[PDB]
Amino acid sequence: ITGTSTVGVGRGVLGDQKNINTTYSTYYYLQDNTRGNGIFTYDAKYRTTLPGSLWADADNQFFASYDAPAVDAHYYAGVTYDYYKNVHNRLSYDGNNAAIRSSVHYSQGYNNAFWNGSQMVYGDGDGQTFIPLSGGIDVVAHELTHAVTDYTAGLIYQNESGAINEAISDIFGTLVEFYANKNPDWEIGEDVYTPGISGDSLRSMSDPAKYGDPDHYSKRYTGTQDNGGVHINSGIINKAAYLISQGGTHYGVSVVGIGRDKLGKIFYRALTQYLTPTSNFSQLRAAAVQSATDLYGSTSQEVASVKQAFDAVGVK
Ligand SMILES: O=C(O)C[C@H](NC(=O)OCc1ccccc1)C(=O)O
Ligand SMILES: [Ca+2]
Ligand SMILES: [Ca+2]
Ligand SMILES: [Ca+2]
Ligand SMILES: [Ca+2]
Ligand SMILES: [Zn+2]
Repeated sequence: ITGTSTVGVGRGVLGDQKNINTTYSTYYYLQDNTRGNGIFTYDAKYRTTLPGSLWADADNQFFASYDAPAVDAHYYAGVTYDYYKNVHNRLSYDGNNAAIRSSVHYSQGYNNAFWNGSQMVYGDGDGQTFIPLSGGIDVVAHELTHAVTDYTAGLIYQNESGAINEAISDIFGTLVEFYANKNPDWEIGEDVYTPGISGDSLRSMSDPAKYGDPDHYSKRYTGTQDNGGVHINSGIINKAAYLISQGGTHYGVSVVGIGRDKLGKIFYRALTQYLTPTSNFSQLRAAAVQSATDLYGSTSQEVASVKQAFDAVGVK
C-alpha cells in the first residue's frame, strides 16, 4: 500500500524485542519499504486461504502474543534479504528485487512452513512439536532460499535434485543464521522445535545421523516417501557443506575447512551458474569443483577441500 515508511517495535516468538520497518496509512502495516520492492507480511487468521490480509496494527507496537510470529517473519525476511544483497550481490529472490511476501497464522496447529511458488507461509505449530515457525531465522531463510532456487537452478523437487534443493535451503538458512550472529549453529530449526526438550533440532548438518539422516551416499534412501527422500538425503550434502566449511575427518577421509564465507561463495556460484533442474549429486560435486576453481584457482586449497568433502560422503 501507499503510505509513509515508519519504524515499529515489537517482540518476537522467543520474547526478544526488535524494531521493524512498517508503513503508515491510517493503520501501521507490516510493509518494509527499505528493501527492494518491499517486504510484506500477512495474517492468514488460522485459515488456509492465502495470502490473507496485509498485517495491520493500530499503534505500531507489536507486543501481543498474536503479533509475535508476524514480527519474526517480517524481521527475518529482512535479514535474509540483507544477506543475499550484502554477501552475494543478489537483489531479492529473483535478482530483480521482487516483493517478498509471507503469511503467518496459517491453519491450526500447523507444524510446517513452506514456499508455495509465490510466497512464504508459516504455521503456528501445535506447541509440542513446534512453536510458531517464523521464530527460527534458519527456517525463514530456508524458505526464502526455496524461492532463490526456483529462480536459478530450478532443482526439481524429487530424488537427488530434490535433496540438493533441500540442502541448498539448509545451507543458506544456516549461513543467514551465522550472518545474524545470534546463537548460530549447524543445526536446523532448533529455535522453534520441541519447546519441551532442550538441545535438539529437526536436522543436523554437523551430524545428520543424529536425527536418522544419511551422512554418506552408501546410506541414501531409495524409496518413494518424502518425494524420494528430499529431507533425508539432504543430509549427505549438508554434511559435505559442513565439512567444506569446518573441516573434519569423516569415514576416514580428512577435509581441511575453508570457512563459511568461502562455502557460501562456492555454493552460491554453483547454484546460480552450474546446477540445472535435473542435477544429481555427482553433478553437484562437479558444479562445486568448477565454482571453487573459478573463484580460487585449480591448485587452490578451496578446490582440494571441495573434493575431499564430497569424497568423505561418498559422492564421486
Ligand atoms: O515439508 C514441507 O511441506 C516443506 C518443508 N517445511 C518444513 O519442514 O517446515 C518446517 C521447517 C522448515 C525449515 C527448517 C526447519 C523446519 C520445507 O521447507 O522443505
Ligand atoms: Ca499494536
Ligand atoms: Ca541457533
Ligand atoms: Ca540453526
Ligand atoms: Ca527443542
Ligand atoms: Zn525445504
